[PDB]
Amino acid sequence: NGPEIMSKLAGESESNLRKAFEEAEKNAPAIIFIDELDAIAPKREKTHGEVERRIVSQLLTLMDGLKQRAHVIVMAATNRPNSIDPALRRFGRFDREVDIGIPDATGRLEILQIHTKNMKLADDVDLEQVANETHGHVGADLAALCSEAALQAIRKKMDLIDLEDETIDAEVMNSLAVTMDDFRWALSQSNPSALRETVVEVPQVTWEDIGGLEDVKRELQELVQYPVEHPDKFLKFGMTPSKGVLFYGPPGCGKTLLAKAIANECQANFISIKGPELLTMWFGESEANVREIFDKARQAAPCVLFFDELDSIAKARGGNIGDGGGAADRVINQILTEMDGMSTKKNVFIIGATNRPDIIDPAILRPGRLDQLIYIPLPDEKSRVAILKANLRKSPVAKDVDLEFLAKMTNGFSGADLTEICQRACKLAIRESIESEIVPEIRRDHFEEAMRFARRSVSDNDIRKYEMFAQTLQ
Amino acid sequence: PNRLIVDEAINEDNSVVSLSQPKMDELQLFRGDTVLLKGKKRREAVCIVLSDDTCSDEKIRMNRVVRNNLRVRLGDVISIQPCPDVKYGKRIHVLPIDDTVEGITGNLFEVYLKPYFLEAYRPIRKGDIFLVRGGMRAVEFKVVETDPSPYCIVAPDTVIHCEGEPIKREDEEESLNEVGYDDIGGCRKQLAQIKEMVELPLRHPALFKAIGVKPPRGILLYGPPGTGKTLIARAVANETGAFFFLINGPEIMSKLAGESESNLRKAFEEAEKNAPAIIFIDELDAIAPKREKTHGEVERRIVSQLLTLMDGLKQRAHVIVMAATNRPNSIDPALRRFGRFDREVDIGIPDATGRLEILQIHTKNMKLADDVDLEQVANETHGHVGADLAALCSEAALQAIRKKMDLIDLEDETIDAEVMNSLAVTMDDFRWALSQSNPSALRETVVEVPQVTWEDIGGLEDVKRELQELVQYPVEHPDKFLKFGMTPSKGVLFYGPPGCGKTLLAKAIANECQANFISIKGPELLTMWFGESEANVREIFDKARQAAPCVLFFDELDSIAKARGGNIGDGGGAADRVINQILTEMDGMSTKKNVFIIGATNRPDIIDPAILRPGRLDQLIYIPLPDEKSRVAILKANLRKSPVAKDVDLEFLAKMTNGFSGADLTEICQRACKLAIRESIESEIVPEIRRDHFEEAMRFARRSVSDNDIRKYEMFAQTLQ
Amino acid sequence: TNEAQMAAAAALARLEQKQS
Ligand SMILES: Nc1ncnc2c1ncn2[C@@H]1O[C@H](COP(=O)(O)OP(=O)(O)O)[C@@H](O)[C@H]1O
Ligand SMILES: Nc1ncnc2c1ncn2[C@@H]1O[C@H](COP(=O)(O)OP(=O)(O)O)[C@@H](O)[C@H]1O
Ligand SMILES: Nc1ncnc2c1ncn2[C@@H]1O[C@H](COP(=O)(O)OP(=O)(O)O)[C@@H](O)[C@H]1O
Repeated sequence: NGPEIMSKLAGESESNLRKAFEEAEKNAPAIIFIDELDAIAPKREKTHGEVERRIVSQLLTLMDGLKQRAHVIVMAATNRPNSIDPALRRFGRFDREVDIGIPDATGRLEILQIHTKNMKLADDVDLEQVANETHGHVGADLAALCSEAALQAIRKKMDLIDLEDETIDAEVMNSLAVTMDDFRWALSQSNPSALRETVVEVPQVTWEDIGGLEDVKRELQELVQYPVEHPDKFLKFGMTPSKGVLFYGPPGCGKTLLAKAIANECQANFISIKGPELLTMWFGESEANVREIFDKARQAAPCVLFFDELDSIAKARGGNIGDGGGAADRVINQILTEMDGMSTKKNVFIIGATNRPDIIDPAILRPGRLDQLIYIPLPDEKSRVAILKANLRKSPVAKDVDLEFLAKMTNGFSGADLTEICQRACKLAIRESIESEIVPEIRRDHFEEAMRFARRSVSDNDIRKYEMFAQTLQ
Repeated sequence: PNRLIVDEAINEDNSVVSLSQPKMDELQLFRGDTVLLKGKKRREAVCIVLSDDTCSDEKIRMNRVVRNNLRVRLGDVISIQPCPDVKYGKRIHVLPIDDTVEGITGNLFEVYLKPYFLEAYRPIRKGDIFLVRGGMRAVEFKVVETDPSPYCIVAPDTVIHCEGEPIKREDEEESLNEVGYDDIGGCRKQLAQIKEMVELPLRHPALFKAIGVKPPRGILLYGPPGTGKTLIARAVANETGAFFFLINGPEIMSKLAGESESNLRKAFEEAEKNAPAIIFIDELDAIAPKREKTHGEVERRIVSQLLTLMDGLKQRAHVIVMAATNRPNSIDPALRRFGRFDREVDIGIPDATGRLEILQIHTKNMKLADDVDLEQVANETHGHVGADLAALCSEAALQAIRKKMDLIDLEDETIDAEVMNSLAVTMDDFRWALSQSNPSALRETVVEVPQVTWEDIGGLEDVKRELQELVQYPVEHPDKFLKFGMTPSKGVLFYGPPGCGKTLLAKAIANECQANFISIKGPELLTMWFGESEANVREIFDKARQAAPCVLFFDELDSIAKARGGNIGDGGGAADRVINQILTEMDGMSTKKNVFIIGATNRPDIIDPAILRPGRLDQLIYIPLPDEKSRVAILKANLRKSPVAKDVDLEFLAKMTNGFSGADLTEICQRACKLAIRESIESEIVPEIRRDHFEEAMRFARRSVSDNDIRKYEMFAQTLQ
Repeated sequence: TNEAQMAAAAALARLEQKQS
């Protein structure tokens, strides 16, 4: 590990590193694990000391010596593949890389189950519920979470039994159950170490969660699955598979869910880039970070890289009128460059979404980029019913609630607007339930009252704007 | 039987122990009865049991003096029994401790023991230690001989004797002037959090080494200098009995290459040999600063050496390393990774209540005059930390001392106890010291529970209820939100005319919820925009998480949109640098951190619509100009503390001020006060604010919100339907 | 007994002075 080698004096750090390789050879087959590699051999441009420069060169020569040190494999751990001397990653040496990433909701449940194997849990403990709440945690944080929950349970009993001796009674610990209240307390004390890290995971959104859009669902399967499920037909007919599709249409119609649902069915990692991230790069003149986004997509492949609010910068530049320049800007140009350098053989599919297609840099729509365009309209009557059922799928809706009549009334509503009705009715049911303790279901009265405030967010002036664009594309 | 846990006391009185009423009936004793407490090494203490409404049913609350007499520590268990046959004594012989009476001479009985014993009816047992404060000294005494035995109550006719040499302190008896938990004023929440983390593995080491659950190994305390980071570390070690080893940056960095690394390693070896032990590293940023900020071989090596020593704590059982820094991000990020320093506590700056507690602590030995009001001082000492309040008390003491010493002219090697004992520090000496003191945390972020309550806000009855639903229900009734599949709102935006109470609403709900209030004002959002330092938004939202539960209030949310031209604007759109970072942080924030975001704007028509989407400030509340019944309530609230004459007709004023905002009604209240002050001052060259003062104030006060601006808000509210 | 009752009145009075 870095600290062990770097804490030594000049002439001792290089010697100890050499000895480690000699010991592994004598005991071959052997694995040498170098943790905190960035502390031993950081990028050369970031250091000028003689000790740091020598230890970089010494590690490089020891790695090259592995041509003779048969059956010795050297593994290393770093935070970023570009924090270390690029020489280490050249043919030979450290020429294989694996991206461990951050556990997803399923992995977090598995980690919680592992670090509770020895713990007696009460019947009210639900580790899946915990795994869903522990957003941004890594395994080290879930291990600390289980430890803190255990200690809270221990304190509650130990202060009551008052048994102080040299050893612990096995029966006392064996009958100690950790309740959900102790996990909830530990969750309040835990502080995730990866809260601001990029989240890359297979989305839990499935096609059953999206109302309507039956034809788009089929089209996306043809765009995303066929090039890899039936590659021999594309070669046979000389077809060049599309690299991505742009969604356009009114806001709140399911553009994001479509990208997630196809990523889920394909079991591909979903990478979400939101408007504020594209604006952050534009505002701070840090568009170079686009290269790391597309490189992450390659690392996580197969994956779907979704660029939401693709017009966020065009709007920030004035949108309807704009400024003194043209459609091109700093961030989109880096997106265009990375797409041109990306091969379809990496199984990375690019999806965009915009609420204002009339101000998207036309370059993104040329062959080789987001050449396919799908219109996502406001849901029709049969779709709005499906949307209400999907949004209420987990709610205790009373049998007296007529969702077909509601769909008829909400003629001009988007899917997001139907959700506001669903959540507003839920809020009303909660308020009444809480008051009854100072109710078992969401009653028709709650949905009827919700309709007093819910409104369509998409006006007819904006609907025509989308129709005119769609008509241009045939 | 009758075995209760030893807890902390609120009453400092050395002869009083607090027990909850149900234990008075189980022990069959009456309120104020005399009981014995059974401690360790066949020792006991006699005290009077009183009841209160704060003691836990299963705990006994006793101060440091009683615990030391019993040779017990917080968290232990002692037995309590009544002793109704206690009688009075006639003779008590008390001698001072050699280690506490130094440099001071005089009649110890008249100064210390007489006011302590006389008519106090204290129980005393042979061998008891007790502390008497006065004359700016803390002098402890031991009782060596009494006529009755083993204990008695001192009567008004009991004679107190004191002859012989001072008593040499026993090696197993700690001085009562050592740092303990009762020396810490504010930041009680942080002290409790730390105690939970450290007291269990230090008091019960057999628990952790016998189970698969590992203890915390490293706790990083952070906050401005002078906030008690070292004071806590010392109090913890002294209260639990763990061996305390002190490290500080200057001591390690002043050494040569090969000596600094060796001395740091030795510190860990010494703690292990004396385990359980606490290693406190002050000025950690001076030892292991962020690597990107240093390139020297000595600084790089000492970072690596500390990291390896912290990792060695897997074998160094029962050793906890605490560190103090100014900022959690000033040090090598490696230190904060799993293990090492993976627990953090934000000490912060004491609030008005904590500052009063600190002033009371650092005046325990001081004789204060009847005109001294430490609560008034605590309210004036904005921006001060405990180190500054300690200096404030010292400066006030010295000013009082100089005034008397220059008059009595007594110069000798020792000081007369009577001279100091009769020296009272007046409010003028504290006010003088306040003018000389200079707060060290004047520009630091202020995070505290607001003193604004609902009684301070006139009108808006429906908004008050709405905030309770938005802020309290998601955490008081979480099972209903899960049951109905509801996603709690993350925040609300207030919009409406200026001066209608938008800020008070955010403070009042934070107060009722007992949550920390963080105020971000227009100039701060503009500073980040103008200086292209919008990255500082991440630190604001991270502070909200650190201080949770809290309410993070963004006032003047349109300040940048207006700075960009407002009504016309510039060549861009609604988005800007600072609001974009706010949007990013909100999206990454979970409702499980109990952080509620509130915004306020006077120009909702120019707020970036992104902030109003689900997941952001999706709720919108309109705060109108107050109506007639509200304006009366506003006048009464603003005048709540003013000596308003009975002839002032506040309902009549409310009828006239039809178009006034709450801020405009305040100008009337303050303008009338100014007029009353002017007349009062002139009368000395008046006892109340007269109708004439309010009538004259009405000659200048005008509505600040015109009808053109009222419609602007109504049209927006209509757009929201 | 009565000496404990006299201590009771004195302890209660000092507690009220500290709480007020
Ligand atoms: N077709 C649909 N089926 C089900 N829910 C929908 C649909 N369209 C919109 N919604 C609801 O609207 C919300 C926003 O949808 P999203 O696709 O995120 O909008 P956008 O793509 O404009 O950001 C979702 O949470 C979803 O509940
Ligand atoms: N919360 C507090 N309560 C009481 N005294 C305090 C508090 N915070 C600071 N002080 C006082 O201020 C001083 C703080 O100095 P110290 O603990 O050495 O801090 P530092 O680590 O910054 O050197 C001490 O005299 C201490 O008694
Ligand atoms: N409803 C109200 N009740 C009592 N005082 C009010 C009310 N509205 C405004 N005020 C007075 O106006 C002043 C400014 O209020 P504030 O909420 O700070 O304005 P803003 O939110 O526009 O900054 C406060 O000091 C308060 O005394």
